[PDB]
Amino acid sequence: LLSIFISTWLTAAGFIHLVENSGDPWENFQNNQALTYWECVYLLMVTMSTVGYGDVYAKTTLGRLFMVFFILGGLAMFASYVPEIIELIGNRKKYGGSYSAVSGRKHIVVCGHITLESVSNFLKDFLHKDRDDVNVEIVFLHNISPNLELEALFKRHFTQVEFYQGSVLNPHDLARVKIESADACLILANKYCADPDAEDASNIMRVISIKNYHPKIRIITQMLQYHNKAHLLNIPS
Amino acid sequence: FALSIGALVIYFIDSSNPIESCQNFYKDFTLQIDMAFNVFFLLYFGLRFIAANDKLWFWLEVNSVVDFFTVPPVFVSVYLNRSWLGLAFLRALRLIQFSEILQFLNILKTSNSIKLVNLLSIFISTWLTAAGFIHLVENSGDPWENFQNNQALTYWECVYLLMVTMSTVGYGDVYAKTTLGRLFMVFFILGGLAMFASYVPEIIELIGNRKKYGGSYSAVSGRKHIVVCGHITLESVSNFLKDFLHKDRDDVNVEIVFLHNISPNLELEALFKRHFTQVEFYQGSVLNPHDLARVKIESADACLILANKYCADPDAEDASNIMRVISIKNYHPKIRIITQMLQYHNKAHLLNIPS
Amino acid sequence: VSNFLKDFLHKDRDDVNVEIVFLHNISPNLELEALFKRHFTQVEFYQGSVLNPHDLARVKIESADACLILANKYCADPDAEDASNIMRVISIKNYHPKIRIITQMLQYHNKAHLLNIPSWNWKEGDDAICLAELKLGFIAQSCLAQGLSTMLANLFSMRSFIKIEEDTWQKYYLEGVSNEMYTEYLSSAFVGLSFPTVCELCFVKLKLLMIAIEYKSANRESRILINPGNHLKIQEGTLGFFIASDAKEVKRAFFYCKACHDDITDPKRIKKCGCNVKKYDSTGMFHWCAPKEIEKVILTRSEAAMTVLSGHVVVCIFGDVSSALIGLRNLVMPLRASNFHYHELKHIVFVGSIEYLKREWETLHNFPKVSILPGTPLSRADLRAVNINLCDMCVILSANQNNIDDTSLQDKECILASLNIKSMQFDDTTGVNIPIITELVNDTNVQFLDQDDDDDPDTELYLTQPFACGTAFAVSVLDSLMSATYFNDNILTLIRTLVTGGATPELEALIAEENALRGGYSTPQTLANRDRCRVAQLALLDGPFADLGDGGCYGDLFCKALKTYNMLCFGIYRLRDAHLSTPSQCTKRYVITNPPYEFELVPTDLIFCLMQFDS
Ligand SMILES: CC(C)CCC[C@@H](C)[C@H]1CC[C@H]2[C@@H]3CC=C4C[C@@H](O)CC[C@]4(C)[C@H]3CC[C@]12C
Ligand SMILES: CC(C)CCC[C@@H](C)[C@H]1CC[C@H]2[C@@H]3CC=C4C[C@@H](O)CC[C@]4(C)[C@H]3CC[C@]12C
Ligand SMILES: [K+]
Ligand SMILES: [K+]
Ligand SMILES: [K+]
Ligand SMILES: [K+]
Ligand SMILES: [K+]
Repeated sequence: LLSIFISTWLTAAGFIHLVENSGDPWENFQNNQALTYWECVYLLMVTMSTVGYGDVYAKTTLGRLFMVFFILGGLAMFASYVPEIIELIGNRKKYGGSYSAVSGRKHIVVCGHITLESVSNFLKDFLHKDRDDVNVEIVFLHNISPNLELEALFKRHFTQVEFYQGSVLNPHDLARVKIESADACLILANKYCADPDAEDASNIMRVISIKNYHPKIRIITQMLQYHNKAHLLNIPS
Repeated sequence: FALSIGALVIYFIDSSNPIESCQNFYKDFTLQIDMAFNVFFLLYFGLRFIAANDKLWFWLEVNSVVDFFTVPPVFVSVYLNRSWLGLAFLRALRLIQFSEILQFLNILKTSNSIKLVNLLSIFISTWLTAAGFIHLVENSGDPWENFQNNQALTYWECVYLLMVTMSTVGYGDVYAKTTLGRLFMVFFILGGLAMFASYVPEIIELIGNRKKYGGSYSAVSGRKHIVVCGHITLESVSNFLKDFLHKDRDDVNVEIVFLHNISPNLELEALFKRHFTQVEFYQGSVLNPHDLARVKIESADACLILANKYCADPDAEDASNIMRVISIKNYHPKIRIITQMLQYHNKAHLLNIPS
Repeated sequence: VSNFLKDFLHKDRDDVNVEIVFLHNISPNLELEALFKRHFTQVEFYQGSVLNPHDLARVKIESADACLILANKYCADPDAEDASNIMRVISIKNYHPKIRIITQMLQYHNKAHLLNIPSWNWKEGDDAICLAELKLGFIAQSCLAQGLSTMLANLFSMRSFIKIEEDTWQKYYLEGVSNEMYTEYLSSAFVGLSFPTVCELCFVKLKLLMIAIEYKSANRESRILINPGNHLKIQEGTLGFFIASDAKEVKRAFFYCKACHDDITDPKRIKKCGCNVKKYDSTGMFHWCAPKEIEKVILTRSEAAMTVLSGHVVVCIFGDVSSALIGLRNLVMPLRASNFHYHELKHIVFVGSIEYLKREWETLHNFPKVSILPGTPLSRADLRAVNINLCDMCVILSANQNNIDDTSLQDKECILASLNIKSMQFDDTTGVNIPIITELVNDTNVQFLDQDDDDDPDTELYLTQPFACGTAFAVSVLDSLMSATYFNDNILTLIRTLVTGGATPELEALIAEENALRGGYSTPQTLANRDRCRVAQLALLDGPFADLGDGGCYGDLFCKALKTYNMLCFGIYRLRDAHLSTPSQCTKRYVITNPPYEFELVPTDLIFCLMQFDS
């Protein structure tokens, strides 16, 4: 794209330079304008950005005709190439990247069923005004992008709460949120599910993944059914 | 329409003359030709008028009003033996019907091309008539100042001025100096911006939605290709490409062409872009022989059919894969096929195909 | 829409100045938009509902020539779709009672509701095309004589003629596809003459094949008579149905006069210058038996193996306990017509899920010889237990008319079933010679049923070997019938009276009243009503026409059959590899509709004919 833009710019400038310096053929070449090539490059750039200073312009009839056609063609080509410009701009990631480990600042990784109500209750109790000053940050990890209410809640606590899109079962995402240096991992559960046993198995598998990545981390999990917690004794870590 | 074009050319020639001058009708035959054109237009107007269901709505038709401002000036000119430039540029509006003429001549058939020709014709006609208005006003001068504000602008310089203005460039080398000229330029800027804003949706529609995975595979000489179809998702394609395109694998000049009627998502698009030098994708169905011809299945080395391992009914998936095999062998019976089968009892159906 | 526009806006169709306006409250997708843009000079679309009178006023329904209502063939509940279409008919007739309406009906029992609308005038052109009834009647008549469905479909569909110079079968076949069906008023010179005499005169002199007439009486309404015997005489102003290549030549039947046209033999020179036990049902037109429970017809595999079935019909069904009903009665009613003797009736064996068949047995338990083999059509054991190698016809039907992610995949079952039967081996030798009819949702799949073919993939439906041989039935041809119904309303009536087996409106009313077939004691009136004509095929190997079939002309056979046995021959079912000098083992045959007088015969030919009933 850059090469085609530069090439058409340079060739249009050269053509305008030739036409302007040559003069009108039917008037015995008495309409010549002493324009250098680079002044014509400057003229083309000023025209195609729709600025139009008017300090330099084409005076010959052929020069003006070709400037009109160049304006038409340039607008048409830009309109045609807009979709490629949008594609190259693309869709910027919003919740990518990795957590930055601030020295002297512990962080807690929160995962599981992350929605408005559970996060709101946990943040309401955790970040209390009467709570003693604790230098602990909270990092949420979840592979469903937050909605408007969750985004507003995160923006309200933007100085202490970060969010990232990823899966706990993926070790790359675990490395992204610096789980190897987290003080603790807190796993929330979906209290409103068709099958509590499936949710319990999913949470136990998340515990297995986290303890596989780093066996020394502290984990606090939510369990729905009582008989499912015995599975946690089957994990050696 | 041809006579309208001729009258427009007559106006173009006449614009290079003083805007009001005495002349003899019998001395120059160009004025006679214009008179014949105008009386033909009057006859056509009368023919339309005598066969009009509604008088008022026909009276407000753009053809009627453009004929109203053309032939009475030429009548007064031939009666007074003196010609004034007038509003002849309005004849350019007769170019709007140009697309319809082409249709009668059966030159245009598709609807999109007809709409494009209509849009180009309306743009050109309004450009030319606005330039004509500006030229007339600028050369005439202000009426209340005894026409002492005349600016010697040719018609084509006014066309250039309109083009430079409407692209929002504005060199300032040529501009309107009279009061009426500046007023008309302000109104023209307002109207042009409004019309462009109104016509943006049609511009987007004519640009349309460009196909992303259409077209046909190009057969590179000396380069075999393998056609892969079936259940194409991230995991199956990732595993197959991981084993097939191994770094330690011996150098093989084989390309891979995927054919699938569901467009890929972001992960598949990224995976295809990573292997863009050896992997191509196309949108289509194996059961459609046109899509089979698109991917050049008649010259493929082999066809590989992947199965959806994760389905409610394995027998339905097996039947679908067997039917895909039937379609491929119907198109080209000599191609080699490697398929994935879910259930063991379903593969006996493959013995029912003689190919 | 694609099928309807393909048949309606045919290039070979005569110039008609008719525009088409679609009204639908779902916006079209990209493919429909492209199709509309392709026909933008003749097709318009509007968003609205038929049930809204404002939308009806928008499309100028008060000045429309006709309203055509298409049905969703692929729905969970056919009865809901039928009720919706009937309500649309009610709305349209409420807005304008004088408009002509042609509607599509899914189930047969739902069309009686159309008689409850006072504005519904059947005599003025209002018609309902029942998809299930017509399709299963076509299949049943093809069971009686294979290839009849192809002949009928080519007889009312516009087909472009292609000239073939090489000696192939497509040449002989493409000759007949040109034929069409017309209706004309017989000339006053034909009054007082028997039907065979007029038919022979039309065939020899005017080169027209007259199939049926419309007989009027004071006691009853007008009734279509298919090839009546010599006892009947032509009355005044009787409509006749002709099969002809050109529409202009049909007028010769109306302008014929013996004074100045009998001397001339050339049809081109003809001008307009005149000069104790219940065995049948209440109406006596169908075989009837006392109702029996489903337990008395279910056969186990061993029990079906013990009995020997030969010359029977095997209906393989891909049913389900939740799938939509297909109305199997419309398949069994034509096969149980009263014009067949009891010993000529073909045993019917249904192979499929018993859960589906229990829902259909309520309308099938009054017919004499019907058996059930619970199982699946895809098992070779069940097909061997039912003697599939000795059946007269195998009919593969798919009840699972539910929508699938891919439209073509809807035919995944039946095709495999066909490919199973063609691959079986038998010993006293292969399944390729077993006659099979398969319904097909997609036309593009028709070439999947045959492998011994050289058809290129862009071959049209009517030129493929499975279609030309009658071994495949495509439902899309019914979508053409509606268009053929618009230009002529008698075509549908003739097709119904030729295909369904003779369902009189009195029987329609009785079935509407009771939703069942009622038996009745035999009376001379019913026994007289029994005498009709039936579709049959004849071989020239050892019949009375054996000598004439060895190189003779078709016209001599036609004249001799019509003069002697009152038999109406209207087509040749000809072995595909008959024009080749080298011998072949292929038993496939194709359809030649209405061959000319000078057409040559070969001993390996079958003749379509209309048999009279005799006792
Ligand atoms: C695709 C491209 C290359 C084709 C376009 C033709 C171009 C290159 C031609 C056509 C007419 C030509 C002009 C005609 C007359 C003259 C006068 C003389 O002093 C030479 C240069 C000049 C000013 C020419 C420059 C080049 C030119 C504009
Ligand atoms: C729909 C359109 C046609 C109607 C608009 C009216 C236009 C055509 C009228 C209204 C005012 C008029 C102007 C009024 C005064 C003069 C001064 C004199 O030298 C004649 C031309 C000129 C400059 C006129 C040109 C035509 C004009 C602009
Ligand atoms: K600008
Ligand atoms: K400017
Ligand atoms: K500017
Ligand atoms: K400026
Ligand atoms: K036909």
